[PDB]
Parts: sequence; structure tokens; C-alpha cells
Amino acid sequence: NIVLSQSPGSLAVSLGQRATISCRASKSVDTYGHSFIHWYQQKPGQPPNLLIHLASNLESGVPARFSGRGSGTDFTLTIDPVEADDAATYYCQQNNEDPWTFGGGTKLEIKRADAAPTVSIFPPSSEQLTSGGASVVCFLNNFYPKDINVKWKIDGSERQNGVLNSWTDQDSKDSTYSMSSTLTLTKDEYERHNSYTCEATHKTSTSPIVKSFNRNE
Amino acid sequence: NFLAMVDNLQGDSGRGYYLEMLIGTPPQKLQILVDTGSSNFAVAGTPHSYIDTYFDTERSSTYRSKGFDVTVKYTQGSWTGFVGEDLVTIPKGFNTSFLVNIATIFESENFFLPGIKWNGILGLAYATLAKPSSSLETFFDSLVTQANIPNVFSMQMCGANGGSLVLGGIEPSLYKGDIWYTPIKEEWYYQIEILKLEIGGQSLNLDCREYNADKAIVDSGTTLLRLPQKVFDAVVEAVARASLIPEFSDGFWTGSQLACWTNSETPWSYFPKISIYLRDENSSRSFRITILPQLYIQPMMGAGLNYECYRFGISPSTNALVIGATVMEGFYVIFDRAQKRVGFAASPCAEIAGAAVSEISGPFSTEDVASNCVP
Amino acid sequence: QVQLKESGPVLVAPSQSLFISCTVSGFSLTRYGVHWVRQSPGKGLEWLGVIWAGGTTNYNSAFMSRLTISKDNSKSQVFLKMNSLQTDDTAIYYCVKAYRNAMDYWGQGTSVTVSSAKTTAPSVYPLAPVCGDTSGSSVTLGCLVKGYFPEPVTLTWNSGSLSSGVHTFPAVLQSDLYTLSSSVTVTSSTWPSQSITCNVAHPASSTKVDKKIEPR
Ligand SMILES: CN1C(=O)C[C@@](C)(c2cccc(NC(=O)c3ccc(OCC(F)(F)F)cn3)c2)N=C1N
Repeated sequence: NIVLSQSPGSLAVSLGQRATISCRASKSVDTYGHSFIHWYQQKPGQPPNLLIHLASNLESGVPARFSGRGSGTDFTLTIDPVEADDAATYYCQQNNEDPWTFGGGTKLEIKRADAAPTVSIFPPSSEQLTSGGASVVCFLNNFYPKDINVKWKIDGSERQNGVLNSWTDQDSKDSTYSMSSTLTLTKDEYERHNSYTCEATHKTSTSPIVKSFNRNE
Repeated sequence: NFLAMVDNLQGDSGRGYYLEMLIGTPPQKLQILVDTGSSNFAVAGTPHSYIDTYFDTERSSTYRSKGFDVTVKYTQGSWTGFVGEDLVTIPKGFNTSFLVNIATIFESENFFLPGIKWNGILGLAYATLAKPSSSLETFFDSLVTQANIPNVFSMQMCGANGGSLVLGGIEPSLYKGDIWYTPIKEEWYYQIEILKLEIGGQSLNLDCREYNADKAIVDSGTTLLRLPQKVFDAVVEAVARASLIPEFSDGFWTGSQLACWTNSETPWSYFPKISIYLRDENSSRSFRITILPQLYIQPMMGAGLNYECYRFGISPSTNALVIGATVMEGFYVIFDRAQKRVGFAASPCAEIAGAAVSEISGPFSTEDVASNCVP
Repeated sequence: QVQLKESGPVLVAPSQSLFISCTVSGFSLTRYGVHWVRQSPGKGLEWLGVIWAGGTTNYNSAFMSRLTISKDNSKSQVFLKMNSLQTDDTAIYYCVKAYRNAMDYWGQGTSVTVSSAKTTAPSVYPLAPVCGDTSGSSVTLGCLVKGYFPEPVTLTWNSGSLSSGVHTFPAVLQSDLYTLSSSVTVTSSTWPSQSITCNVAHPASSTKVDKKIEPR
């Protein structure tokens, strides 16, 4: 087994700048002076897609912003200038020997301007209440960078248990991330309290963005 | 007499071309590698696992110790021996005996390797590379003095079966067409000026100084064409753009499997020609030596098989650009020290299935390149 | 136009056998090989094996004890069969067209979950904005999809017509069930004048659910 090791695991690069990502093979991938290693791009929710054949041959229909170099055990993919659409994970894959193997991949993050989240809070639906459940949802949309903290407060008091968080992948068009936080409680616990609050802290401000509602009001 | 020297070499590029020599009194027969990349005559002076025979000084009545030792270091190895002098005869060429400096090697690292048939080395470069110093007269300088031959030697390698080392001049039966001559830039190694590299008619578009960055040399003691890392990268990049490798399919599913071929099928037509442009003795002009895939996609297997495996005959160097035996196999090479020039001509022995494996053409203009490409 | 389409069991119990078909279009299996590749958080992308034009198969040696690839040229289909399943065989399984010395066209992939847990329909809830909040220039609505198994679900807004301004979050596994949510943001002049509905289908339980977002 030839092992492929990509570095770095993750890279943030500004629009219009140069991205360089590396692949190291554990053994030479060369025969007849050709390197049997290939570069693929994988955008979120899609399969990978071949960009560079045999280390350095740019596939037809792939922009000239992409180029591959290397020989022996050391290969690089370069993207220059970087565009928004380039937000994806890049993989090298070898087939000088069997089995064919892939590297662990490199996520290219587009380093757009910092942006504060747009925050929205959502009481349980009347449908879910009629049915005896109580979920409170907060969406923190269209922010950068990805690091963000959400605090749930019930009647001014902080709750840590029962919170489930999911982040989207970086948006291909505006380069932002979005995140969702769901606080789950029993209907009876929910009806014991009046005010529900989700607080977002992000480096775009020293004070949290606070969204709140009062039950039955 | 140059005709008596035809086919005086045995061997191949991979493990060396070697000349038979009789040393001392009575004559001890040794097998000497022909190395245009060094400047000492040095032979095994003690047993070694990878040699059959060695020169025993205590058995030559004519041997004289010169009272000092000598050591040589190179990239991955070295050797050490004692220095003396003795009478040497070259059966094929020089039946008269002459007195030469000889180093007798008692210790070495990565010098005598398994697979070789030689037990000594004849360095044919300049005195300035001689150890311990340039005052240790070169074998060929001794020969020139004592045999009064011209300060010229030429080499043909027929491994692409032996070859010829013509000491004292040029043998017309060993080439066809014209000799093209390029200046020796510095007399240490045989250093010449490379102007441009071309892969399938397409130039690399590197600064010409990249080919000479350290130095470009002609070295019969190097097997492969060795290229500085940057030039290597550009060459293999160009080869991949120009080649036409088959697609993976039934019975061919890894790159490794590209190495061996059955049913008389060869990999050659999938690969581009490689051309090196050298500056002519006339500055405005250049000529170009070309190698076909036949030369740098080299067969590997012992005899009696109905398939063949091949190896890429080009590798990275850290410093020198080395025109090794790979390339010299395509040409008759004249080391005209008297006139500070290296000549190249087409070898008729350099053919596969009656078809040429190398080309030489010129003149080409040098208007578009710097007047000096050696930094 | 080259297309590959995988069809497999979304859910299969451990020890049991996996069988996936790949129906191809726009090229012939008599001219091109088809590879199988899978992808999982834990093992990344693994090349499983290939079946070439002439029917030769080559396999990843780690899988050879349990993997069989085959094809039916006259049905334009390629087949994967794997035995002795384990939970870390959970992955997206792709069939991929051979090309030169690599691979060009991939199917969209089929999600395979290896586990003994049972199939469960999701509960779907419309999320309208807080009652009586200011009617600003834009408005965010949401859809909560809760307590399903296994992955995947597919969520659209207005049957897929409404795609501007949508974020659909990756499912998170909680107490062996799945929850995901989606938001959509539109102008004030859009909602509530226009009907806005999330549509949620969950293959594994053959449920299709529509929930219209209503002002509270
Ligand atoms: C190229 N060259 C040199 O580097 C020095 C010299 C004297 C020469 C002549 C004959 C043999 C050698 N030996 C080698 O080049 C050599 C052999 C094996 C080596 O190591 C390989 C490994 F360590 F086994 F991997 C390194 N160098 C050198 N002449 C040359 N032309």
C-alpha cells in the first residue's frame, strides 16, 4: 500500500490569492517518468471530480487557475488566483501500485471579510406542542469566520444540557457559514418558564447578539 | 594506429565500459573502467567482495612507491590507496610499455559495487581533478609524452557488445556524417555549454543558465542522463504533456505494469524525442544532439525471454547536468583536448532493428540566447 | 451525456449482505471500466475495485475476502456485492467511470447504513417567526425534521422552486435518532403573501411530508 499524506489538513486563503497544497507519497509513484497520481476537487454534497491527470496534465474544461507539479514522492496542487467557487476539499489519489489510494484531503477555506451572524429564534410549533414536544431553534446565518458560540438562557439562567448544534459547509457563492442550535425540552418543563434566549458570540463584536421571546406572549 | 583500437572496450553503460590493461613485471591483467569524470589511474590493491582480481605491487619488479597516499571523495562514496608508478601495456592499441602513476586502493565505500566487471579506473579528465593534487601526472598526459601521440582521444559506446576508446585521435570507421564541435568551457571535467533543452520539438523555456547552473559535463563514468532538480521537473512535465500512455483496462491496472511488454510490442512510439542544443565553436551557431525513446527507455532483462521490462534513463541531480553513458551511447564522442573542444558524430553501431536511436543536426541560430549561459 | 446512478439498500443489518446496482448511460460497458469507491468520515475515500471492459475485475486486497463486482453489459448495469458487513462499512458508495489512468464521471452516490436499529419516519414542524415581532424588510422561516433513522432525508422548499436564501443543516445523531433543520430567508413582500412549504422525503420509511409555514 502506497500511503498519501496531504498537508496542511486545512488552509484559509483570500480571494485573488494563491493556494498551494501538498501531497506526499510513502513510496515513489513514478513509472516511465510519469507520476501516477491525480488531483480531485470535492465540493460539498458532490462526488470528487478530476482536475489534474498524471500529476501535471490539466483536464480539459478545468480553468487554467489550477496546476499540478511534482515527481517521485512530492506533489503540489496550486490554485491561483483563488475564487469563491474554490471552497472545497482537494484529494490526491495514486495508482502506481494497487490498491489505488487517496490522501486524507485538504479543505480550502476562502478567507472572506469577517461578518456577523444574522440570528433568528423560533418557539416550539403549535403542532409540536399539541403533540407534547418542546424544541427551541436558533439559526445563526451568514457569518465568517466559522468559530462561534451560542448560549441558551431560560428565565435568564443558562442551560447546557439538551443542545444540538450543526454548521453548514462554507457557501460557494458568499463564502459564509451558517449554524443551527436546537434546545430540546419536555412540554411541561417548557411551560414552567417564560423567557427563552439564544446568545451568539462571534469575534465580530465583544457583546453577544441576543434573540429572545416570552412564552405565550 | 587507430584501427587496432576498434572494439577495445567491453561492458555496458549500466555497469561501465572497460579496457583491458597489463600492469607491472611480470604483467598482471586488470579490467579498467573508462571514466571521463575523474583524473586518477587507480586499481584494487587488495581483495574485495565485488572484484575478481587486484594488482599486487609486491609481485611487480618494476613498481616504485612514490612515498605518499591518496584519497578521493564523491557524492555517495570514496576510496583510499597508495601512490606509486609502474609499467603498463594496453594490449589493444599500445604494445609498447610506458611508465604511469598508479594508486592502489586498499579501502573504499560505494566504489566497487556488485554487478561490475572492472577492478580499476582510468580517469581521463584534466590534471586539475587529480588527487592528491594536479601535480600527479594523468595517465593520458603520461601516454601523450611517452608515445608522442596527439592530445586527443575519442570514445564510441555500442551498448544501445562493447565499444571503442581511440587514444591519440579519431577513427573514421566509427562515424558517418559530420563531427560537430562544442568548446570546452573549463578544463577540469569535460564541461560544455548547454543552450537549450527540447522535448518533442517543444523548448522548455527555462533560463539557459539553469542547464549549466553548477556545470554541464560529459561523463562516461555516469550511467544515466542526470539533470538538476529544476531541469528534471521541467523535462518530466514536458514528457507527460507529450507522451501517449495507454489507458487502464483488462490486464493493465497500475502504473507499475507499464514497465514490461510482451509480443514484440515496445513502448517507444508513446514517447517524445529529447534534444540538447550545444553552442558551436562559432559563437553565433549551435548544433543539436537528439536522443530517441530507444535510448532513454532502456531494456532490463537477461537473455532468453519473450518479454522485456524497461527503465527511464533520466534522473535528478543536485548540482551537475551530466551527459552520461545513456546519451554517449547515441554518438561518437571526441575529446579534443589539444583544441579545447568536444566533438559529437552519429554512431552507426547505435541502431536498433536497423533504425537510428539518435540524431545530430545544425546549424541553428544563437541570436535568441545569452552570449554565455554558464553563470 | 455520461450518467451513473447507484441504487442500494439505504439500511442493512450487520453480518447481512450489501447489494448495489449502478445503471449507466451515455457510454458503453463494453468500452469502459467502472470502479467502485466509498467515502466515510472515519476512513475517507477508499477504492474498492473495478470491472474492466472485457470483464476482468481487480479488487482492493483489504476487501477481496468479501467483495464481488460484476456487470451485465446488456442491462447497462454494474453490481457490487459485499458480505460480512460491519458498522464501519457505513458510507456513501459510488460507482465511477474509468478514464485514461484515473476516473472521470461519478454517480451521485448511495448512502449505506450498517446497523440493527429500525427505520423511523421523521416528525416535521413548521417554524414561523416569533408572534408579534416587527415585520422587517426580510423574514426567516424554518423547518424542523426530528426523530428519524437512518440518513438520508431530502428537504426542499416549495417543491424545490424556492432555492434562494436556503440553509439546510447537516443531521446530528441524538439518542440514536436524527434531527436536522433548514432555514429560508425571503423579503417581507414575499411572506406571508406567498405560500411557503417545506417538503421532506425520507426514502427508508417511504414518507413524503409537506408542512406549510403559517404566521403564529
Ligand atoms: C560519477 N563519478 C563519480 O561520482 C566519481 C567517479 C570517480 C566514480 C567512478 C566509478 C564509480 C563510482 N561510484 C559511484 O558513483 C557510486 C556508486 C554507488 C553509490 O551509492 C549508491 C547507494 F548508496 F548504494 F545507494 C554512490 N556512488 C564513482 N567517477 C565518476 N564519473
